[PDB]
Amino acid sequence: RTLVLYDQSTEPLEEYSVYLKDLEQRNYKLEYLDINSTSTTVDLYDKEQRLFDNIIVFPTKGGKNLARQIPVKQLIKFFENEGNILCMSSPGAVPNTIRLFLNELGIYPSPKGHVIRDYFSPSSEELVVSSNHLLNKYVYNARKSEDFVFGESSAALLENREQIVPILNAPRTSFTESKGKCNSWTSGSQGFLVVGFQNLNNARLVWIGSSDFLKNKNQDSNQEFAKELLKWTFNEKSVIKSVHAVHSHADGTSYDEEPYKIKDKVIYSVGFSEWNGEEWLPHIADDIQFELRQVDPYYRLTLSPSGNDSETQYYTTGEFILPDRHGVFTFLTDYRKIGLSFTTDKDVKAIRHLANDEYPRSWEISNSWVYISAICGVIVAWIFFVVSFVTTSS
Amino acid sequence: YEPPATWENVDYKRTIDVSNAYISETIEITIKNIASEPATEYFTAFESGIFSKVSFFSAYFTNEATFLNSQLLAEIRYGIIQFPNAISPQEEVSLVIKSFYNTVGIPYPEHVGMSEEQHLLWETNRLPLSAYDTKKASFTLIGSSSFEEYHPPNDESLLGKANGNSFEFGPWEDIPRFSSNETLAIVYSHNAPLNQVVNLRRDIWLSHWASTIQFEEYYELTNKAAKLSKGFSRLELMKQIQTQNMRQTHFVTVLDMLLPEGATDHYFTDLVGLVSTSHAERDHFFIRPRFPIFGGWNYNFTVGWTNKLSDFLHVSSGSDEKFVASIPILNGPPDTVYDNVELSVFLPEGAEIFDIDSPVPFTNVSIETQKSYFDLNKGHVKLTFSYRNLISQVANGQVLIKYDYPKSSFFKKPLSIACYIFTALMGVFVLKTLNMNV
Amino acid sequence: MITPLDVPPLDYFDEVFTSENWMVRIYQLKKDDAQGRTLRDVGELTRSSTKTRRSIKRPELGLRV
Amino acid sequence: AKLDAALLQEASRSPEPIKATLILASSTAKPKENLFREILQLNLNFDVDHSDSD
Ligand SMILES: *[C@@H]1O[C@H](CO)[C@@H](O[C@@H]2O[C@H](CO)[C@@H](O[C@@H]3O[C@H](CO)[C@@H](O)[C@H](O)[C@@H]3O)[C@H](O)[C@H]2NC(C)=O)[C@H](O)[C@H]1NC(C)=O
Ligand SMILES: *[C@@H]1O[C@H](CO)[C@@H](O[C@@H]2O[C@H](CO)[C@@H](O)[C@H](O)[C@H]2NC(C)=O)[C@H](O)[C@H]1NC(C)=O
Ligand SMILES: *[C@@H]1O[C@H](CO)[C@@H](O[C@@H]2O[C@H](CO)[C@@H](O)[C@H](O)[C@H]2NC(C)=O)[C@H](O)[C@H]1NC(C)=O
Ligand SMILES: *[C@@H]1O[C@H](CO)[C@@H](O)[C@H](O)[C@H]1NC(C)=O
Repeated sequence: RTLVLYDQSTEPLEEYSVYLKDLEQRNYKLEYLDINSTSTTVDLYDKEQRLFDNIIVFPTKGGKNLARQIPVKQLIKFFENEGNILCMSSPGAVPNTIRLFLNELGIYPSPKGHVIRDYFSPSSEELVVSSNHLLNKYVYNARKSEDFVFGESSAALLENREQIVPILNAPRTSFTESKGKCNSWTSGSQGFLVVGFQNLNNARLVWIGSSDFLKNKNQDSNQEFAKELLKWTFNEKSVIKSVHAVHSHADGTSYDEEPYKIKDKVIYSVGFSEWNGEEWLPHIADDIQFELRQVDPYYRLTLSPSGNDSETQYYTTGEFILPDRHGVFTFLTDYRKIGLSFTTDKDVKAIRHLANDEYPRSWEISNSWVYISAICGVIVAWIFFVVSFVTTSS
Repeated sequence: YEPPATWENVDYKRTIDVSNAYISETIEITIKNIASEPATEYFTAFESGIFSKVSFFSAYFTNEATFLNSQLLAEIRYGIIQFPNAISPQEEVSLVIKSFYNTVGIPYPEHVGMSEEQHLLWETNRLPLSAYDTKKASFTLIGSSSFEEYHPPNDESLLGKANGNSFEFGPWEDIPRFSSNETLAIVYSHNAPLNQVVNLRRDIWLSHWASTIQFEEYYELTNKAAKLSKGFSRLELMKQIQTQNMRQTHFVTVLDMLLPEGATDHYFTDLVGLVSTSHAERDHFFIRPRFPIFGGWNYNFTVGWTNKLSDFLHVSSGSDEKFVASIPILNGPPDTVYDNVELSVFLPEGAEIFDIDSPVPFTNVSIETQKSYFDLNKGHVKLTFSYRNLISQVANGQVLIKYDYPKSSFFKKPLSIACYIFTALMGVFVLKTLNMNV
Repeated sequence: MITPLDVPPLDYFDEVFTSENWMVRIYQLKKDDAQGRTLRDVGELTRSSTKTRRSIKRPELGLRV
Repeated sequence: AKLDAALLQEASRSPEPIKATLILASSTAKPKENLFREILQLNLNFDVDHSDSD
């Protein structure tokens, strides 16, 4: 289940109590833990199995206490075992452990001195970002234009990895400044205020760079976005199961009864399903592509639905002809769309040449009638040659 | 089928031993009957997961032991015990149940280095699942050195009191009926190798012309010990051999095959070829596999030897041409557990089986034929037994086959080969008296 | 004669078997990392770096597509 | 020529002018006079390569 790290004298837990009690409205068995009130190290593993499903880190400074509770390598080892992480930063409080751990994930937050500044007076007392800058669906999609408060914040430079899922953008006219005479950290629209990250084991992380965002004094602007952001962070909003990835002949027989062959008619069928936290619903989607593949791909065919069930929408590919190239081909569906869950289904099959019997026959072909007629003529003339040769008298 | 009544447990010990890679219990009960119709039976309750993997079930009297009729049936499932000398309805009796299992537990750190101790996790009951009411019941966990509980309860009672190489506790009074109230999990050090095979087929070959019996065994053994982290490195293994003395550790380097008394022609082969690292000393056949079998690794091999037939076969008294064979049901290493055994005995070509007796309750039996060398007619009589769950140390038994083999069918082997040679040479005569000259 | 300061470490493969006289070595391609970083950076992460010394710098990574 | 290796592929695949916008806003200057105006539109007629950064 969930876990809360926090501390007093920087950001108390009382001014977050609207959201955690929302997690109490679900079946999340929360388990708090307090820096500057607890000296025991978190038994995050007893021997080899994982106690907590989730972790939530409220803003703090990471001098010695945070490295006592969770170091970087223990957090890597927690995140590879489907351990969902929600982490927060601010220019008033940059932890060092979380900054290095995010640097391992290709997310580069701004350090202690650097603060983001937006002019043009959006609110002119604190920074605030409208809902135009939400880059990705499947985490939150705004039905109408609204504002999201960000009191003092810090942006992140992002590496170009596949796994990183951007969620919100800096408002394109902002920058960073420090008290020291250092260079600017990020440009206008290249900094990202909140950043998601999805593991290859389908574990998720959300770095969210403001202490004034999730507070109890802000439900008038960022109430639904934080609730569905926390729906996305823990695997509850958008995950995908792929149930039956089966291929067979076009007339219904399987690979087991008759193995495949060059220039053959097959069918392929995979079905997807998503999960809104309560029910496995059928997954409506374009963009799903079959690949028939050697070292290089021989087929990329987009999948039409052609099917339905109570908790699964299937997808077909139509009757397609196998290549005349012999070899060991793999049947691949990598559904890899950022924002929602990665799935891979592959089945490696051998596809052989034609047998010596399974050729166009000599009487079937229009060109070989001459030679069948001439071989039959030589044979019948040979039989009359031996009977005529024996029955004559020399 | 639930038992009604008429047995009440005064004393109830339960001693689990965990020391040789199969769990053995020695329950000791002292029962009292109630004033009713005097009934003569008993029901021992097992869980549905333990009843699937059980290999031996026996009962004694405690005064002086003879045996009792202990029958195992075929969702708590039972096993009946039948008493001779039907008991008066108010009298104390004494009783000993022994049982031997198949499971041993899970390695609780599943990855561990080869120079490190392993610890296993076993799950069981603490309050005894008895079909009847108990008045006093003590538990005793004998076995290896270090025992530790897993998720200890908040109650100070029902907690383990450690003794010298023992772990003694238990709910001691007034347990009403079937009690699945709490499931125990205990971790313990265990330095046996945990050899277990998955499929043993062993083929023996009776032979009246050679007067010899010929054993051939195919072992498919795994090591269910803890797997090793950071992979396998020959440097750490070879330095671990060169440091000292090869104490007791996990992996398999040598196997001690305990054969019958006079065994003559020993061989030990893999699938790919033969293996030369084997040493056949008197009564003992030592074996070194090609690679040391660490935790989770597979190894399938074949051993074989040759005994004379004069000590496994015995001519009957009423007829000269009726033979009775008693075959050792199991030969192997001293610490192994057999998940499947199929014992194929092969009688000669004209033998006809009359009677079959086995001391261990088999799963299956059938009679087929199989053609070996110079089986021109139907072939050898393959009498094959299928046993499921066996222990190397426990299942001491011999299979008794009573068949006949008359001299009318004893001399049909050279007469059949003589029939092929004769019809081949008359075939030569037809192909040399025949005129083809155009 | 070779020395342990030779033979640089192997960060993409790991040995699974090596025979008794060290003839036939059997290696395995260990799977690519879950967080997407290269395996030599995992190797230089898990050892030898860097004496509890740090540096904070503009990472010079270009721009995200 | 010394731009990134990510924008030239995108401007070369889709024909659209890349825009240049100059910013000279400040803090002590009051709003509705801060400069947020796109001032220039470039063009490109180059040849690209494979293995994009896609
Ligand atoms: C040597 O003997 C062992 C022990 O019997 C053989 O291992 C067994 O091999 C079969 C087929 O390789 C395994 O069946 C497999 O089951 C898994 C699911 O458990 C399934 O995914 C596979 O498609 C297949 O059906 C079986 O589990 C396995 N038994 C054990 C205990 O590992 C082995 O094949 C023998 N090797 C040789 C070379 O004869
Ligand atoms: C956070 O840590 C500081 C540092 O120890 C705590 O300050 C101490 O508070 C106790 C009483 O609560 C005093 O007796 C000490 O003299 C204080 N030490 C210093 C250096 O100020 C502070 O109380 C902690 N915060 C909380 C909420 O417990
Ligand atoms: C008991 O043994 C018999 C052997 O006679 C088994 O029957 C054979 O099962 C195989 C399946 O592998 C079939 O191919 C044969 O045709 C069967 N033969 C006969 C004569 O039925 C039987 O399956 C075994 N039963 C159990 C429960 O183990
Ligand atoms: C068809 O798919 C939709 C997907 O939302 C589902 O709600 C509906 O029940 C399905 N109908 C049938 C007949 O399967």
